Amino acid sequence: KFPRVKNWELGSITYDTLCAQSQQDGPCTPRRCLGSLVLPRKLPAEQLLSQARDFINQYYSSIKRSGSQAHEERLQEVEAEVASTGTYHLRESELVFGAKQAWRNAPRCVGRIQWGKLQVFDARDCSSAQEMFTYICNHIKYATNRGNLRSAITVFPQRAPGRGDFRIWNSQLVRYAGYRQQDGSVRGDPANVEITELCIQHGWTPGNGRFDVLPLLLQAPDEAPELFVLPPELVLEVPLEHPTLEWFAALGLRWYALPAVSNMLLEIGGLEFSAAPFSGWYMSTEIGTRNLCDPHRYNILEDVAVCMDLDTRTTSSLWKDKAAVEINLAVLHSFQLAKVTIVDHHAATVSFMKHLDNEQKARGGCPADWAWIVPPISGSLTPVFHQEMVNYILSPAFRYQPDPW
Amino acid sequence: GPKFPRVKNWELGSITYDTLCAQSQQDGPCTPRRCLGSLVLPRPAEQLLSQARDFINQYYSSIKRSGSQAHEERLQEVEAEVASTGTYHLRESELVFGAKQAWRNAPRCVGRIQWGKLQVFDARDCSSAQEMFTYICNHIKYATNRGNLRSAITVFPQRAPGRGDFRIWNSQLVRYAGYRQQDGSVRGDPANVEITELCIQHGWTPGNGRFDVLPLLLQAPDEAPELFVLPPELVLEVPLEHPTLEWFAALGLRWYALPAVSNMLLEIGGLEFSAAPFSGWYMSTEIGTRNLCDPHRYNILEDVAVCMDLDTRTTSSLWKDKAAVEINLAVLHSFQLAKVTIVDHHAATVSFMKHLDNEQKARGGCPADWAWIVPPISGSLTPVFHQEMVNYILSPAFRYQPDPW
Ligand code: HEM
Ligand code: HEM
Ligand SMILES: Cc1cc(N)nc(CCc2cc(C#N)cc(CCc3cc(C)cc(N)n3)c2)c1
Ligand SMILES: Cc1cc(N)nc(CCc2cc(C#N)cc(CCc3cc(C)cc(N)n3)c2)c1
Ligand SMILES: C[C@H](O)[C@H](O)[C@H]1CNc2nc(N)[nH]c(=O)c2N1
Ligand SMILES: C[C@H](O)[C@H](O)[C@H]1CNc2nc(N)[nH]c(=O)c2N1
Ligand SMILES: [Zn+2]
Repeated sequence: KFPRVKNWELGSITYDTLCAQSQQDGPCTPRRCLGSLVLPRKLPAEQLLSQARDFINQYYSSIKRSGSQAHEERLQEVEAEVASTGTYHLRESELVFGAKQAWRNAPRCVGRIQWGKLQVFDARDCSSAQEMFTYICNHIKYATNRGNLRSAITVFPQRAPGRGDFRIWNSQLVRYAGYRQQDGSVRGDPANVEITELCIQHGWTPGNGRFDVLPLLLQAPDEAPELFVLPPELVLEVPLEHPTLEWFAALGLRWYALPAVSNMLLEIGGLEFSAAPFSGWYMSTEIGTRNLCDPHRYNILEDVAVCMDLDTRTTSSLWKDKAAVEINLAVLHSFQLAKVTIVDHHAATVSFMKHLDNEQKARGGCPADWAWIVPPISGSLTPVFHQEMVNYILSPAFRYQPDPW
Repeated sequence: GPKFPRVKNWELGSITYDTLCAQSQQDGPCTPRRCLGSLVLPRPAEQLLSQARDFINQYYSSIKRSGSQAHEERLQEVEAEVASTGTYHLRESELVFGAKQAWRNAPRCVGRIQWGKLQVFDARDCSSAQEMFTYICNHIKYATNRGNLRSAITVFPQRAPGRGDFRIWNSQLVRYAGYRQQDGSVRGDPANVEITELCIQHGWTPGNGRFDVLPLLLQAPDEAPELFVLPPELVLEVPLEHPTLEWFAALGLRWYALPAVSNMLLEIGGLEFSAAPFSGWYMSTEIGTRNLCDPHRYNILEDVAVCMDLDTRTTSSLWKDKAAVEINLAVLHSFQLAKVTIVDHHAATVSFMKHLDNEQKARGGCPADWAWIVPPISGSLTPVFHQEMVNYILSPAFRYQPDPW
């Protein structure tokens, strides 16, 4: 039942007992493992009531008050509310606890050592796209903090039986436009072609740069989404230069400070928050490796290799591997110079190892998706490569949800 | 959609469905409730007949004679043989097919584009440990072929009803000694401390270098294992140097040419071949990244970085990343110089994508273990990182088996 989990570098073993608490099926079966798939194929009062209770039980236990008067009364409130209305509402403190727990539970997140330090903005009294914009701006300002980045989440109104969802259409709060050219290519970020086109269509005046910050498309229930331009002074950006390579700065490369996911659903106690954007700070491989070097992203390896005068003719010269290292170094150097928070993949994975150990003591296990935890360069050079990991779904949870269009 | 796993490549945006996984008869370690794909080792006449019938059906399909008199007579011959004796025997071309099929089925091997090109040495007549030695030496000579390496496998007699197994105690045909020092460190390869100490226990006179080739501990049915030293002239080795860093040759690093796994079980139609070593050629990251840079192996990252004058006191200089690239380049360069076959991780993973496409057409899928297929440096720089993979067990197969001691 309970899996033995081994670290191969140190030869140590733990047993994951926490997985017995999963109530939600992942994609694998005994016949075949599907653990490497990015998305699940997937994309009543009795059932809401029991997730509700389980979460309230979670919360009172967290404040050591299991079984107290306050606990029993709270379970009664929840039961009374569901029975009469088919739904219920969380108290602010309960929400706060749920958001941290959803982060704690996120198997794909290597930054979870930070999970206890999360500023939570209650935006549940939001009634318009306009109000959503104000809240999003205050989040960005708080989170950014002149480069001294602070983790945060802002929670818009939950989904309801009657009506359309509150949604942020953009996948992140800051995204660069991707412009489909005649010549079939893309100018800017190819990942954001579809969102750039939705923006233009809803009336945005596009640019023609490689790094034009997109406007937000915000949707109040059952209304057309609305367009809002982020004030340039709120979007902190970092020009990329290299400590020793003078020509690198010439490339004109840059990236934003704030990684803020905005298309994911936050589930707490059976309740669903379809708009609940959250941010921390970047690990440098996200920018240096994936965003700049993925062949379907900015795909800049070749340009850099040529600048370094490397032998591009053959894979055996490891030109790809050499240019990648310098691009990652440029990202770290630049963020450090500009006094904006960043973590390298060695420091991050070492702290994830400490987190694994903390969670083993605290909860008897830690859900983790090895393919997402291990960095996209220098995998086996980090300690997580050598760590077996068990993957499963615990609730509170961040989930993927359909695109609104 | 089809009710088979949908599989996506996130670089090209292309989709396939794995229908091959339907043929899987053995459960792996995952369940709906938790994924265990990252674990290295996760965990009767009627049963034999049924595996035998299935393998014979595979054989006759492969020669396009499924349904024929020859097919049903072979079936008849197999069940008669199990009826009277409890076991059965494969024809020669049946063994050749099954050996190739087991390589083809190996989810952890990125080298599978070559699967059709395997020299199968039949050693099912072997009857002593001395003869095992002769066969093994012939394998190495043929496979090594003065540096122009050729894939091969040698098959020794299968497990018999209450008769002892043929076993090769060593994990590979070529391994360096690991000597546990009286200060607690290890000289040589720490992976091989146990087998080194079994070797000495059985009367081997040990050396004291970092790169002493171990002797072979060969076990014939019901006999204690016997010890055989490989004649040095049969063990091709490559001294490591760097194309531009002149001091790298002074490190006195080296590696052997021939990777030959010798502790795996080859299972075909229920029959179990406990000694059946097989060899290919190396992918460079196995040597330059894992074998040399793993903390629990040669661990040379720090030494190399010091020679390169890197800042080894801060993670954010990427000192580990820069040293690893250079050690990897040195492995490729030294092998090329010495005319000994090797393949870099770019060329290997590209060829594996081609293999994925061939197998989609030929069998409707390909079992693949993402954590093992993705190379341990430059992960997302290779096309396999962006390819979803389905993992399941098909037979014939190579399986792990308990250590003989
Ligand atoms: C504090 C600094 C943080 C760091 C360095 C960090 C690090 C990372 C990294 C490297 C990834 C993989 C991302 C990718 O490949 O695109 C990730 C994923 C993720 N993180 Fe974090 N994280 C941080 C904070 C947070 C916070 C505050 C939350 C939510 C409260 C969070 C929840 C998640 C989730 C749900 C994923 C999976 C995203 C997806 O499926 O697309 N993380 N994290
Ligand atoms: C032709 C050149 C070949 C290349 C480049 C190659 C490449 C590799 C690599 C890089 C691995 C992972 C090794 C590790 O991380 O320790 C591997 C594993 C494996 N390969 Fe190959 N391979 C080749 C030929 C073969 C052959 C000839 C066979 C058997 C007939 C084979 C069967 C296997 C098996 C069973 C594994 C998994 C072994 C384990 O779990 O330890 N491969 N291969
Ligand atoms: C808080 C935080 C901090 C930090 N340092 N990094 C992150 C991860 C960022 C991330 C952004 C996007 C986007 N857009 C997609 C991903 C995953 C890729 C993806 C791709 C697709 C197609 C859908 C989907 N839901 N996700 C990750 C978050
Ligand atoms: C034919 C061929 C070609 C090629 N390029 N590479 C290989 C496989 C390499 C490999 C070797 C060993 C060993 N010894 C162990 C492994 C597995 C790692 C391992 C390590 C330990 C300690 C235990 C265990 N069960 N498994 C892999 C084969
Ligand atoms: C197909 C494969 O699962 C996919 O490329 C994953 C691999 N690992 C990852 N890991 C992280 N952190 N982020 C990613 O986007 C991915 N992509
Ligand atoms: C814990 C993890 O499964 C383990 O370190 C795996 C990861 N991927 C690997 N991939 C290959 N090719 N070889 C290995 O030994 C490993 N080790
Ligand atoms: Zn799985």
